[PDB]
Amino acid sequence: KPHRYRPGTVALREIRRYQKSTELLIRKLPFQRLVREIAQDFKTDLRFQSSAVMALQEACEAYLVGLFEDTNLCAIHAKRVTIMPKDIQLARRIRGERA
Amino acid sequence: KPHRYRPGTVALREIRRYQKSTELLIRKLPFQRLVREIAQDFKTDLRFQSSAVMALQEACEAYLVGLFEDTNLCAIHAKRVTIMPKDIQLARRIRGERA
Amino acid sequence: GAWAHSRAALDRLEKLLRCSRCTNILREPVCLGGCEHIFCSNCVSDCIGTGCPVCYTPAWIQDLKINRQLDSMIQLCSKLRNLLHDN
Amino acid sequence: RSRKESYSIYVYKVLKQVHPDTGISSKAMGIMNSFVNDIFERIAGEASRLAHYNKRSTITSREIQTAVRLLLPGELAKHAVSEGTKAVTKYTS
Amino acid sequence: RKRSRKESYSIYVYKVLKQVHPDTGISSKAMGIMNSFVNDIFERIAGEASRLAHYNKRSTITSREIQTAVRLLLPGELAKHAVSEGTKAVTKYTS
Amino acid sequence: SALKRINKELSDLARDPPAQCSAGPVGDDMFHWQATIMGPNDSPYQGGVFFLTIHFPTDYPFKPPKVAFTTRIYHPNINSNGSICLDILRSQWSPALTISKVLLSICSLLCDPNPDDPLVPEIARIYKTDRDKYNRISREWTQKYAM
Amino acid sequence: SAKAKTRSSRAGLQFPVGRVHRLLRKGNYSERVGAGAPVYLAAVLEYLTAEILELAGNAARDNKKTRIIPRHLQLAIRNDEELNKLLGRVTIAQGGVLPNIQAVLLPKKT
Amino acid sequence: SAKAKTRSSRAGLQFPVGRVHRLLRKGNYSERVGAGAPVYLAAVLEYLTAEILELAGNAARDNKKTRIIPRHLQLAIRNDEELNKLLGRVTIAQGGVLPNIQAVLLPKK
Amino acid sequence: KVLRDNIQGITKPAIRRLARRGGVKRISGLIYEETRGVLKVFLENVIRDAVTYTEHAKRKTVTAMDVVYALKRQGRTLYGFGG
Amino acid sequence: RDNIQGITKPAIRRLARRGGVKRISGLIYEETRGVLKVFLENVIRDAVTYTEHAKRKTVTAMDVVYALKRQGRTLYGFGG
Amino acid sequence: SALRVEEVQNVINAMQKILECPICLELIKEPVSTKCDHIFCKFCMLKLLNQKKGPSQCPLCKNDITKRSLQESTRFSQLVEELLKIICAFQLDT
DNA sequence: ATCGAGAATCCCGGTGCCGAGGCCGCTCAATTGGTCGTAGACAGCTCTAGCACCGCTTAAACGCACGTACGCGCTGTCCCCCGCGTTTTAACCGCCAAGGGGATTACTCCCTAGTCTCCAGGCACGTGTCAGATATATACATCCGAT
DNA sequence: TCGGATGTATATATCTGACACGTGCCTGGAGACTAGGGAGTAATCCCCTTGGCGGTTAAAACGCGGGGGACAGCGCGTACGTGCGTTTAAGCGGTGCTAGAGCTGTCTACGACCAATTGAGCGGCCTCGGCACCGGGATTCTCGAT
Ligand SMILES: [Zn+2]
Ligand SMILES: [Zn+2]
Ligand SMILES: [Zn+2]
Repeated sequence: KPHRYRPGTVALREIRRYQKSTELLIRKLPFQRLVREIAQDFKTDLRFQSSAVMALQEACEAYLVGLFEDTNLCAIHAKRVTIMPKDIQLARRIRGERA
Repeated sequence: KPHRYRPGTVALREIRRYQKSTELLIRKLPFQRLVREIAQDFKTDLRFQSSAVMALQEACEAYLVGLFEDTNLCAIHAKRVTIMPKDIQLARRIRGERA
Repeated sequence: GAWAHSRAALDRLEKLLRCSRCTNILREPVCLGGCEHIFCSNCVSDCIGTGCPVCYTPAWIQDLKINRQLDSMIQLCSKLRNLLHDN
Repeated sequence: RSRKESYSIYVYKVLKQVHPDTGISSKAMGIMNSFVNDIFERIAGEASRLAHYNKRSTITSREIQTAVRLLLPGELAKHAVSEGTKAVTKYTS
Repeated sequence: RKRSRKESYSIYVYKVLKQVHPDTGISSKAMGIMNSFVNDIFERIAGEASRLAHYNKRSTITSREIQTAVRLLLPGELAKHAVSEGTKAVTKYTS
Repeated sequence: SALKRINKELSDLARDPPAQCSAGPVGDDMFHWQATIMGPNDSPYQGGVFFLTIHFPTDYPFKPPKVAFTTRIYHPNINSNGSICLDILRSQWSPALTISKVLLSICSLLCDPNPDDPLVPEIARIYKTDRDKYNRISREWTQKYAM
Repeated sequence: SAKAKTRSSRAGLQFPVGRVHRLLRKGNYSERVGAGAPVYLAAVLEYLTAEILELAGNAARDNKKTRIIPRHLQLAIRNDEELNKLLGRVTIAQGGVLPNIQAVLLPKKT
Repeated sequence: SAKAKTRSSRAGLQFPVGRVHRLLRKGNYSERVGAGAPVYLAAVLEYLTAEILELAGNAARDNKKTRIIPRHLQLAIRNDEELNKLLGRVTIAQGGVLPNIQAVLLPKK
Repeated sequence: KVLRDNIQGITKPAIRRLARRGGVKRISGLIYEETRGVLKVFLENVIRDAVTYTEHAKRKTVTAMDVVYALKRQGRTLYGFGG
Repeated sequence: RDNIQGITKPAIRRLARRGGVKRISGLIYEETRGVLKVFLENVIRDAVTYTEHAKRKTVTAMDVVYALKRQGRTLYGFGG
Repeated sequence: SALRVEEVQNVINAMQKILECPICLELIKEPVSTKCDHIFCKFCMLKLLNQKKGPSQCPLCKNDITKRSLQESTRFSQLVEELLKIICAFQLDT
């Protein structure tokens, strides 16, 4: 039979890989399109400096990474290892982002 | 047999009572002694305006009440109704008071 | 007689339907939002930049939608006025 | 003695316009003083950073207007700008 | 036309570096971060000292105001060492 | 207050007769309703005198009423129990509507059958395949249960 | 407005305009304080005070009291949504809290 | 110490004292700026910079790289305690994050 | 005039009342020691700053405004005691 | 339109891995897109307000940095 | 003759249908407009608004109705009492 | 327990590129010297409020007994994420072209700071009176055991 | 379902002190005038942002098999809520003392302001070494086989 790693080993390998590096993890062009779409609803005919889009992506990725850490602690608190929607909602409530 | 309410009914009665009123819940004199004890370790021979002690007690009671709300949400998340030390610790970590 | 009571009753209505600038039978009435004032569409489309010329309240909406209910009360009044004159 | 400044007389005036009968307790008046002072600091402070970012040296009205758009949440923002604009237009002319 | 000049703390941070690690360079992106950090800390201390001098109805930001702002802004051990360095520099300056 | 609203509704329906449809109570009980409609020609349901039973909640017009047809009607949605999957009658009910509004709206829904959300399989399927025989079958059922 | 009266009246407000002008000058916010800023800022402050006082008055009338007390201010601010988000971090003295019990704790209804 | 030189060297630091003096004056922080404040402020800023650069230089030596990059600044700030408490909210661009796997997730015998 | 074990003056029933206002229905026996430790840390942080304002003005009395300023700079703004 | 769908399923998983998450429920992905959109709206809303005030038509890096700062997300590395 | 006042009653029958609440279907008790310039009674509105925790939907056309958004019109209140006066004179003189 | 095949990861040497560190010319901001108005330090006096104490009343804290709701562990089931191979979509990159608008310079004028004079807006202070707290006595809603 | 026992809302007299209002005054706000510099406007220029190929290929989408985790159910034994009798000290009122906050007057040493000037710091150019990359090899976890 061909080789297969057990479920969970590769997940741990990826955790070590992405915590070791610093490169951005969202694809550049799809994120840029999203920023422009949101901006058109506030003011038409806007232009963006290239560094402005980069600053938005750095902040967004840092925020989501920090949020996933808090979400993981909530899952472990309930004696689970799988994060679920109710875990994110609890984290955001205690942080004060949604009262 | 004499009358006895079941466990939990009186607890709910007290919740309604204390959420309806606004009076301070810590006894005045024991809290005042605590404030003076802590202050002596920073600078000897301090005096306090009476309004200064009250401001400290208002802030402290508001902080603990807010903390107990977050603690309750953590207990319910774990399918419990009893708050425990590990519930407080999780709330404070996510709030960012102890990293 | 001759429905003189109606004419007095009718005229009491139109004293409530006066443009705050045109002061006449207000045609295509419009309220620009943010205040109680209603005018004629002709005399406010110019003053949209400076806001309401009575309240000094700024204009809230760029277009000038015409209130249908205030439209209805005027054309019905004219038909009521014409019928009450028996023409 | 010494002389203190406060918004007591003015808060009471605004009250008697929106509720011609209800008074207001002393402790509640203290809370309103602190609230007015706090909001003044926020709006003024934000307007100062705008003037400094744009290299200007004058807190005009529009600087106050952009600060109000920043601080106050959505629906409150649309109303306070309208109220302030109305006051300036009436004051000028 | 000639481009207007933009000030920065680049050369001064570089001097401080060569004192602590006389052989380790620093890359441009790392330099931007250190530059932004100095600006942010300057703003915190200065703004706190301004608020502090206005509470007591003073009109002057003396050195004593900066000392109390540092005590209010930094954690325990950092506050203790930074106050020491500041006092040393001021007394060496005036004498 | 829904009772008072329906009293003025009856009074308004009295001072303004709707187009070939009538309404009434179920006796002396007010929270149910019996009505009749007559067949439109812009629809496969002509000639059918259609009974409508209607039950109202307590907060009319806040929550939406519910209806049932006492006819087995060859409709892509209206089942043998006469219930209709109508979004403006369950989930999209705006508190400004009245009974005559929904009555003409269902007359229109009768005028234009909707096979998008079905509850009976065969009617909607034959509807979405063949119009001539659907018309034939629809008219036949209406004659049986109305003439 | 042609009137040569007190600037408060000439703007139609109730809050002082001269006092706000001084506080903006002596406060070290900027070197030059335009002549338009105090009227605008006084108007904004007056509007916000009217909002909170109206809501607080409603709550005091509900409790059949004719005199606003700090508890009514806390009730008015937290029940509203935009006013709560503006004063999210503030703590009103003698304010109590909002009466609410978590749904899971209520007795076992059938 | 008495001298007629640049105020920096006279105070014995590595930072401008004139530039900090001008920034405290033209910043609307107060009406008058004492003559002793810029020296104190330049000293404090220099001390904080020296701390962060020492720790970051260590972290770069650890990776056998002879030149600091943003990654090393992030490591030196999070690993320390007072510095991480001072820069708690700040986000370092291109900084990565500390390697930290929760214990419960690790494999088990 | 030294003082001892004053934090034990924050009694079990007092902590119980605070939890009740927070909507808590059932309380584990170990909460009380945890709460006392948490309460003390909060006061140290606030009083440290309050005393620092008092010292700067060369006063010996901590005023209400001193405490209000300390709470404000911690992001715990307090209404009702001036300022 | 529908450009929120460009934040694909593998991209969200990668971000979760950096946060130390080992196993992920299927519904997380749709939840994450919604929370991200709310965050962007708030920052861009403030950024454009600075742009309009300066009478500019290009959103600058400084606009974003100032917007993040006033929300307590201070960002180092793009000036300021 | 034909009692042509039926047309007059036809006119007055059209009067209430513009000056009637579209929710509680009474005479406009205390008028309140919206951004969309739709008129209501501010009791059927507050009975419509308090049960929703967040923005509501206009009963006729649009979305995003809020207690702040509405404003006390008091443009039709005096119209309503006028309309009753218009009817009242009819029975006296006919 | 163990050991062997299979992937994965770490280490090392050679090659190539482009960015960091240093040099040079030059503008302009920091430095020096002198003058001058005033913010602030310091002594002195007042008298407000903080601290200490003492006796009394009674509300709250406390220690104890008891019974039961629930926290925690074990088991079993099924279903839904994970790993992986294959194919399909679109990001990325290198390149070229156009022109919008950000940045800069010169000019002009009107808006705000600074000064002096004058007077009424608002504040401390004193006083009367009714809104609300209290205390008694009811009606009424709710909980719980036993049907 | 049901009648008890218990806590809670409601209604009424009554009594006190906090609130609302009148007064003297005084200090800060308003009004008239002058001057200077900050900001608005016009013109320009060249930087960089949008837009578009076209080729490659890393990465996303899809399908499938299965195994490990989510979750419900049961049970058991300890922890905690409720009630009560007892003990402790908080709260209150009243009194005495004075430490220190607060204000006024006087006087000077410190910082602002201004004109000349000259060197530290910035813009631009350029080159070589540190780091990125790639290929091959050593080794090291992992899983299934017993
Ligand atoms: Zn108007
Ligand atoms: Zn007109
Ligand atoms: Zn109505």
